[PDB]
Amino acid sequence: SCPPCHGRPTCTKPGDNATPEKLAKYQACWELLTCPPC
Repeated sequence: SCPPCHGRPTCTKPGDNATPEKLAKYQACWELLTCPPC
């Protein structure tokens, strides 16, 4: 469930400029901070 860090989206934006599922990316990405990348 950890994202590959060889060319990943940074998705650091909190979804302020986002409203639809477009923010779901960032939301999920933010939760992925629980898993440490390379």
